[PDB]
Amino acid sequence: DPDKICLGHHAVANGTIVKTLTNEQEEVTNATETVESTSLNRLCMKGRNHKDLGNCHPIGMLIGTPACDLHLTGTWDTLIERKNAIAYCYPGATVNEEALRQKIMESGGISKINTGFTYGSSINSAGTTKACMRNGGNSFYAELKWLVSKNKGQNFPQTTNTYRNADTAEHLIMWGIHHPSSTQEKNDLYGTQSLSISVGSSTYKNNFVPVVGARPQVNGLSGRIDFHWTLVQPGDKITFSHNGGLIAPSRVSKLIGRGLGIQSEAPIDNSCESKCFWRGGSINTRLPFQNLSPRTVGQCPKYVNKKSLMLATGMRNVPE
Amino acid sequence: DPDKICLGHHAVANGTIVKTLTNEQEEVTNATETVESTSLNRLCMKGRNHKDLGNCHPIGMLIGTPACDLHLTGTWDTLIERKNAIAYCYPGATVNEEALRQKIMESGGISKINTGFTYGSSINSAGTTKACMRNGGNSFYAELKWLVSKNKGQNFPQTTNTYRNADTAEHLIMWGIHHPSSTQEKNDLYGTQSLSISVGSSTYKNNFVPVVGARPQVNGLSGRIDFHWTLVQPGDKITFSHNGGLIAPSRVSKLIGRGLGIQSEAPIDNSCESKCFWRGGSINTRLPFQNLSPRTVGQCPKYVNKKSLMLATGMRNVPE
Amino acid sequence: DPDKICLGHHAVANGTIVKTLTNEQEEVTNATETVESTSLNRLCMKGRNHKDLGNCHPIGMLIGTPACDLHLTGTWDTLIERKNAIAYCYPGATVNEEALRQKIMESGGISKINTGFTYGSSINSAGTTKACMRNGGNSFYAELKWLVSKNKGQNFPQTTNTYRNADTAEHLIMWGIHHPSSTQEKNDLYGTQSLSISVGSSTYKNNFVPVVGARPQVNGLSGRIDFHWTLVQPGDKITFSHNGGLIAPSRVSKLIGRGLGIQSEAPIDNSCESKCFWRGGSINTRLPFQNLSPRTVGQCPKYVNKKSLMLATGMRNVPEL
Amino acid sequence: GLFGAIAGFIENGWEGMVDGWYGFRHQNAQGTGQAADYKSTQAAIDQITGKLNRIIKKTNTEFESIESEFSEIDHQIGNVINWTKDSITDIWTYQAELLVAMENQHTIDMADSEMLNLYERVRKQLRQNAEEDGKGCFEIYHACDDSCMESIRNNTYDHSQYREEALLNRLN
Amino acid sequence: GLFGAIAGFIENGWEGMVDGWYGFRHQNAQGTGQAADYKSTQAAIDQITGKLNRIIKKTNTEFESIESEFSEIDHQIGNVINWTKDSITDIWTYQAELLVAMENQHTIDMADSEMLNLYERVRKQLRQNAEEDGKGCFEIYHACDDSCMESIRNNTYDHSQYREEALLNRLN
Amino acid sequence: GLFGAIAGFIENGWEGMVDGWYGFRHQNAQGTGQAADYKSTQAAIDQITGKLNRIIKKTNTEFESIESEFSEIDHQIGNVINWTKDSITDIWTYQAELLVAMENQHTIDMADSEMLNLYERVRKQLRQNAEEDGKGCFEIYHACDDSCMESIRNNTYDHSQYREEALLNRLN
Ligand SMILES: CC(=O)N[C@@H]1[C@@H](O)[C@H](O[C@@H]2O[C@H](CO)[C@H](O)[C@H](O[C@]3(C(=O)O)C[C@H](O)[C@@H](NC(C)=O)[C@H]([C@H](O)[C@H](O)CO)O3)[C@H]2O)[C@@H](CO)O[C@H]1O
Ligand SMILES: CC(=O)N[C@H]1[C@H]([C@H](O)[C@H](O)CO)O[C@@](O[C@@H]2[C@@H](O)[C@H](O)O[C@H](CO)[C@@H]2O)(C(=O)O)C[C@@H]1O
Ligand SMILES: CC(=O)N[C@H]1[C@H]([C@H](O)[C@H](O)CO)O[C@@](O[C@@H]2[C@@H](O)[C@H](O)O[C@H](CO)[C@@H]2O)(C(=O)O)C[C@@H]1O
Ligand SMILES: *[C@@H]1O[C@H](CO)[C@@H](O)[C@H](O)[C@H]1NC(C)=O
Ligand SMILES: *[C@@H]1O[C@H](CO)[C@@H](O)[C@H](O)[C@H]1NC(C)=O
Ligand SMILES: *[C@@H]1O[C@H](CO)[C@@H](O)[C@H](O)[C@H]1NC(C)=O
Ligand SMILES: *[C@@H]1O[C@H](CO)[C@@H](O)[C@H](O)[C@H]1NC(C)=O
Ligand SMILES: [Ca+2]
Repeated sequence: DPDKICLGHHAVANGTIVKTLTNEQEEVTNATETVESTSLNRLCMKGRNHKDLGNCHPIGMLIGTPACDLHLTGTWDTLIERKNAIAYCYPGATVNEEALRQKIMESGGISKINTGFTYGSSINSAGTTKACMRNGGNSFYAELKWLVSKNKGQNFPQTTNTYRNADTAEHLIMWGIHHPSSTQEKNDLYGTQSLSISVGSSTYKNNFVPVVGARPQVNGLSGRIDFHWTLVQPGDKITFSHNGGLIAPSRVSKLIGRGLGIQSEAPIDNSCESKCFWRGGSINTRLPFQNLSPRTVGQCPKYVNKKSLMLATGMRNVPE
Repeated sequence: DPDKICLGHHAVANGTIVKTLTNEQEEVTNATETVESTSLNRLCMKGRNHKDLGNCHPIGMLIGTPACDLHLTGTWDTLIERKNAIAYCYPGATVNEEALRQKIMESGGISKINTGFTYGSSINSAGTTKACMRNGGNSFYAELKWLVSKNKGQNFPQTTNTYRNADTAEHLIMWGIHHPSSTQEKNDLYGTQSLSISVGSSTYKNNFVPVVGARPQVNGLSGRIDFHWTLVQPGDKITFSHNGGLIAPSRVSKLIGRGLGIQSEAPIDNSCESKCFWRGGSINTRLPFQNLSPRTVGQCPKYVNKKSLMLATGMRNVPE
Repeated sequence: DPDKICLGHHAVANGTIVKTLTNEQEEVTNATETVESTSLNRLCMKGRNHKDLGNCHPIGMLIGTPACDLHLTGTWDTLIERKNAIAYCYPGATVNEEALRQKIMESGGISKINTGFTYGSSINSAGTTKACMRNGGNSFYAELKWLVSKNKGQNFPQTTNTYRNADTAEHLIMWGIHHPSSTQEKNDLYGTQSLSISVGSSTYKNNFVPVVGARPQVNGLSGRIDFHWTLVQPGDKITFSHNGGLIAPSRVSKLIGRGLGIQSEAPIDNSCESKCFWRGGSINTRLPFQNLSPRTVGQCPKYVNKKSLMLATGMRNVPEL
Repeated sequence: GLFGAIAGFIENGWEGMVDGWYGFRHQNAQGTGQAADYKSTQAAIDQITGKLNRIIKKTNTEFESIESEFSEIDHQIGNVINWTKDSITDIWTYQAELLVAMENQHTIDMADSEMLNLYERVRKQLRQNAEEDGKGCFEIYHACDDSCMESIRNNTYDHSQYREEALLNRLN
Repeated sequence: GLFGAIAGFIENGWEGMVDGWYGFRHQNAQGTGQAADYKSTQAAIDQITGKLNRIIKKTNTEFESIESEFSEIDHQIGNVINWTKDSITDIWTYQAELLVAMENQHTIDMADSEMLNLYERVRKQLRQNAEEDGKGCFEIYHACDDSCMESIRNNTYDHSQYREEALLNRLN
Repeated sequence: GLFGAIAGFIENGWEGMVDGWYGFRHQNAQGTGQAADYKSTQAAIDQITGKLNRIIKKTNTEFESIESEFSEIDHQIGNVINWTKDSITDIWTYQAELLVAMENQHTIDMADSEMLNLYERVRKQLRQNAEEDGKGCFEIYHACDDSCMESIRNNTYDHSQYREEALLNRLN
């Protein structure tokens, strides 16, 4: 007999499952994903003055390995490092290597300044090696000089070289120490005297003695040249005191501004833009979380140990 | 005279206090603890192929200190280190000691491989000391050999020994350098010549020179034997070039797989299982949080600065 | 007509905007700030036995640089380091310098203990320099002695000095190596003999050789005195064997307990109190968060990347038309 | 649920209501009708849009690499980084889980409250002219044509117009 | 509290009700009785069980040592580790305290709502045959024997059976 | 809002009610009057004071320097510290934002519930002697002088005293 008005709410045939504080299997009308599972298999470089180093390793830019001849100076906001890139043509390594690599990979450019180092007539400063080929001929790291006695067997003279930082910004200076494979080789290059290299400034102090001894050939060579580095502040002097074994800098480096360092094998794409990168490529999602990798760079969604996390965008679904 | 039906809720005599967003002293019918504050003063090792090192320090396993004679090789998924464990019998220390200890404590076993190093007839390779007692008397580190001149005062011969890794996994090589108590002692053992020990692989190089400056006696001995170590990759060689002062390896080590390192003072219990350990024992709780210690290893509840946090499991308690 | 009773709630003319889970622009009757934006540009030291080092660098306290003469010993709960503080009067530097500074800035005091080192007739232990002025005269690091030959030219004798730690706590011992400016200078102070300094304890050993040669003048001086340090354990001894070049300790140091190290240029204020400090001063707030600096020490509000976060302390404001 | 309407005294949702989240169905002498309620529907949608605007977001903090992809880093430092990164990941995984669980509970209960508030608004409009059946409907004790039904939906229904007729029918 | 029933218009709980969380007491000619309501009780317990399943959990992340119990590590990295671990502990301590405070607020208010939802169900069942007491009771304006009281509890009370006479008793 | 009263069926607040958060306005033959409700006001204030006591605090963990202000740090270790500190700050910023958004939501809805609970209390007291107008008022169907109005505000109004005359006026 009475007329009737009924209050109700919508429903859908295919609801979605979400988790609440009290229920792991709560069916709602709609929901949306908060964890990103996909990435673009490319480095999205639109809006970035980027440098793809190819097979040049960042440290190779400072010392001047032949692979890095086109990357000795420049400017950039993004620096891309690739797998198996070359830093050391001659067998060896850098002391405090990762600190240096990260420093270069957050710069926005490199400039080179001459040390102005000259050497006496009893020093051959043009030592080369078959490990570092340039134009089909034996060469050496472009920013350094392999110093040896000009006459074979003769005592390398006590030498002093001082670089003044005349610039208003700090300069990064590198040098190497040669480690002969035998007593004969050491005597031929530097003489029979005890070898000592000291490097000193107001902000740095260290001593190096060439290691002489038999060891396995690396690319047919038992010798080693290990690299060392430090910063020279504006107005400060850094002095090298050496009598054999020093691989001396002919230029120093100036790191300019800021940039984002990316390590990835993914190909470049100038069409797309991104702010988040990882080994496998670019993450352009708007979502707050991601499950692709705990190792990302830039402005990124936070990594989580979750396949999916659904946020309800509707009421409980209560079908007919 | 109306009949009636009354709606109501339960209550309890012994209510319990919880904290809410708005009330510190909220009485509810029931609650349960979320922070574990009790521990088992025992290392729960059921289901674990474990090794309790006792008074043997992990580094002593590699060099073969008498305290570690029962732990020269082994397999395990869990390695237990004890307080005041012995690494060295003769006075001295390992360079880069903590990294070595941690690396051993990350392993699932140790195997030993003969170097096969041989020496000329003018070398005594069976040097021993009162500091390292084994069985009847004066002995040495089991995995090393103290090389001295057979004839007292004679120059130790220039010797070369090379170990190739013939395995498919990396080997950990250790050696020592003896630093004599005086010039006279140095001359007696190795002769009057300048001593030089050079070590070299594809990835490692170093020079060592025995030091003879006056220093105090440790258990009656002013001499020191310091240890050095490196990893040799599959197929690579490590060459020792020396003329007195080298404590040479008789065997090298292979760290097998991975395992959980525990540093604890608690005794073993093979009746109980656990995945979370600390200095004082094991944490077997189901609870999310824990107030025992910020230093734990394994799969653990999170440390919090709180004795108790009660989670309500019932309504407000409202008695008559 | 029925009589009426109406239920209502208050409102205000000037509501405040807050953010909720669902609304960025929610007007409420009242709110309060949770993020502190203001700092006192002053180091609030009320209720603290504090030491302001001023122009004295922490390492200068141990070697006894003239600027540190009033900071050679003492006790403190808070130690304040200033910018451009002086550690070294003579040219040179300490090996493992930052670790030493950190260790001192973690301490709650310093005591000094005599080494008891003595020297024969041929050693002049009172070497001084114009680089280290004190009372208008040439002086030296208060806790060290510059040993030279008494007769200029003569060989500095082979010498042994051993310090035993007779205390129940570890002692920090420092020494210097003089690196002469020329071969001529080396010969005048220590003689023509080749120089070598050995240092040996139960837990430490090292060898040092005076490197001789010309180098840039720091305040008209090419010579250097570089410093080294180690810890001597309770009951252990440390032996110096030397024949020229050693700058020997006359006292060793004992770091007492723990204290809060602060690095700041802000002036001291004993009127205000605080438990949180940073380069620019003190944060006295009761609030849970702050946006002044991510670089703070003490018991502090947590740094957040937010200018303001308003917590509602009232209902929705629904004003009248 | 918290407010007792959705998955509560309202038995189920309407699949055939495709132009709104909440609404009305009626029956009177002339026939039947259906209409969505715009205000309550929009109130629910706007609150959910607010959550999405807050949640679908990343920080603008620029992070650099501290782990080399193509070279070995120091073992002690690597262990510290691994401990720290895994700790940070446990925190974010936990925060993510809690955020979405908490928000999902609130979204569901908020939607329930909007249903109840519409129901309550209608109850108070009808006053003594109707009675609740317990299923989310009101039995109206007077002739209520399509115009009358529209006035209930659009909040312009004047109870005093029908009160005399309605009270007589209710008491019977 | 939020829903006004528990510690609200219901003055206190019943310690004698040991077979449920919510329920009924009644009065009629035949005497008095008590009975728990299973459905409301189980709704509250199931929701609390859901929280426990969520919360009483640890992560499955494997952590290894970055601090030596029995020896000294490098002082610089040790200070970084101490800063990091203490920062992590402050976060988890804060998260733990907020989690439990928020969950306890919700548990209490959820339980309050389940009481009100039962109360509201009974109100709508009784329709015009009863009036609210103000303290959680309904005064029923007709004779309601044990089978009638049971019909209210098990949700099968038909108001139309008693309506005619109930209305007359109310108007008097 | 969640409970439908504040910014709901109560059209707006009263700027002139300066001595309470919730209260009453009446109209009878003697005129009008206003009065705050102490108990509901204090219930809301106490809950907000509760939140302030929990939120307005810092941890007592003493942190020391791991970054030198006046000297350089190793670039690798400096980068680890920077990553860690920035990761910690992102967590605390997120946590702060979530805390205050969640608390603000609850504070507003709590205040709404206290308004509704006062309304519901008055509704049940008045019983069959008054009717709701839908705007937060009760039309009382008997002469209710200042002392009668006071008894409603003070929770001592006896519905049975006025029932006979009230029902006659409601039925007309
Ligand atoms: C010289 C003097 O009057 N007094 C002490 C002298 O006691 C001490 O010499 C050491 O004394 C201890 C006493 O237990 C041992 O006898 C040392 O001998 C051994 C050893 O057991 O360690 C003998 C062993 O055969 C030697 N092994 C080899 C391979 O050569 C070793 C070895 O030479 C040394 O350990 C190398 O440092 O020594 C004996 O040397 C010294 C302590 O420095 O101090 C004198 O002043
Ligand atoms: C500056 C100099 O002496 N350069 C030499 C170089 C070095 O003497 C040597 O690398 C130091 O360790 O040696 C070069 O010659 C090599 C031989 O030493 C080696 O035995 O065989 C190599 C061929 O596989 C090679 O000929 C070199 O590295 O190229 C010659 C160079 O001028
Ligand atoms: C202990 C001692 O010999 N002190 C000398 C000191 C040292 O010989 C010198 O610093 C070691 O490098 O030298 C003092 O005199 C200086 C001259 O050596 C220097 O050539 O010129 C300086 C002026 O710029 C200065 O005169 C010194 O440093 O004061 C004299 C001191 O007794
Ligand atoms: C109290 O709560 C605990 C934890 O959920 C539960 O095991 C126990 O049965 C509860 N007690 C009662 C009487 O319900
Ligand atoms: C850190 O974790 C990575 C990935 O899980 C692993 O490969 C690496 O060995 C770990 N680093 C150290 C030093 O154990
Ligand atoms: C780290 O904390 C522990 C415990 O408070 C303390 O003993 C230790 O000194 C700290 N580590 C360093 C390097 O200061
Ligand atoms: C760490 O961050 C600070 C502040 O932004 C910056 O000055 C410093 O250069 C950073 N350190 C490194 C090693 O990049
Ligand atoms: Ca950086």
